[PDB]
Amino acid sequence: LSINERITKELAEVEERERIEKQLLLEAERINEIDTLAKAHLSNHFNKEVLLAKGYTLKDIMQAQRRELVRKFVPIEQIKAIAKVSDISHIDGEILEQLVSLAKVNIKLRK
Amino acid sequence: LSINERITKELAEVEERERIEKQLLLEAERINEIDTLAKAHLSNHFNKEVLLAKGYTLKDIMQAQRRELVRKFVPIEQIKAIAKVSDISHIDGEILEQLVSLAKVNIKLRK
Amino acid sequence: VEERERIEKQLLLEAERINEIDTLAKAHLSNHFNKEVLLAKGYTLKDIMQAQRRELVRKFVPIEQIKAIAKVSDISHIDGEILEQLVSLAKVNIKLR
Amino acid sequence: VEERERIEKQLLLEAERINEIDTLAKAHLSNHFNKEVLLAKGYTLKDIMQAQRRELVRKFVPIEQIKAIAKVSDISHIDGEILEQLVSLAKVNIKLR
Repeated sequence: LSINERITKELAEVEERERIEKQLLLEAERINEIDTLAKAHLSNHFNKEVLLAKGYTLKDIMQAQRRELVRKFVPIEQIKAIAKVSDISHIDGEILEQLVSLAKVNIKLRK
Repeated sequence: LSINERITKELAEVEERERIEKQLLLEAERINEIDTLAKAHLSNHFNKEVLLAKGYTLKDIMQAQRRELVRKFVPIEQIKAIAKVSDISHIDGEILEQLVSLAKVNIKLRK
Repeated sequence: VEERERIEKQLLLEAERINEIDTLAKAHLSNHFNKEVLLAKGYTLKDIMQAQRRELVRKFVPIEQIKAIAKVSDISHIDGEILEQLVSLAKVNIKLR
Repeated sequence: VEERERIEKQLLLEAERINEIDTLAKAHLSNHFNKEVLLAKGYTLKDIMQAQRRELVRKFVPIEQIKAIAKVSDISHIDGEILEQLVSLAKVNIKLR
């Protein structure tokens, strides 16, 4: 193959590694945000240490903290406007992200 | 074989060697120009050191530098006009020489 | 007769090209290079068209591109595919103008 | 025709080598050994290149390397693979310089 094939391959590999690095930074920021939210707005019983002792995955801890934050801040008048039902006992993901963004807005306006 | 045949054969041989010498000097100037262009207008990522280490022909290195310079300087409309196509990955040659001449004109007017 | 039909197709193509060149040249260059006055001065149709094309190049395409892409500063004898490239570059220049 | 293609490839290779030698020699040795003035003095291209290589050796490669590696103090008649070794050592010397 001519060198232009690597003129795109060499750049593609570097860009892929850069995107992976950016993803790692994003995950680190997400962990930091979850830690800050759990420390500031949620009880000590929902700490990562005690949850891990009870034996829950890190992603499970993050989604549980997010769910508790949503129930605490976002009222049902928005939970049933986004998730369309009040409780989110088994619900997490994109609606959970929208709801935690709404909860961040809620705490910002509460302060 | 007469004396005049000897003269014309000797003169033809001498002129052929002189033309080969001029071709060597022309390729010399081409390599020098590509080195200067790569150092001045393109990133160190596309250096002859790494590109030679990648097991690619020097002519391929030259044309890769030329294509990158054309994309950097020559506008896409000018590429689509002169080269009749947007993609430059298969336009190495005399059309590429015209494109890099246009790129040299572009950088001269840019300065 | 389809040979003559295709000949007429090519005739239409070159006539449309000539018409477009004349229409843009009248509004861009001058009235001195009008087809009627050039014919009165005694130039064939192809000579008129190539002269108008060269004037279009001299108006839009810059001299550096003339002496680099076309390899000669004088467009007086460069006619051909190089002239086609020059008029294409002139079209790009007037488009961006 | 691929035989002539490979001949042209070798021509390109030696031309690039001549390029590199001349460019470094101009900035390292002197302007007196420029290709134009040497040609005016009447030296063939290969003679010019080998003389420039020998001057590069005499500038970078020290005399002890000359008299032991090349087995002779004088680089006047050592040309060949030994001259290639000497110029590679000279390139190493200028790299470390």
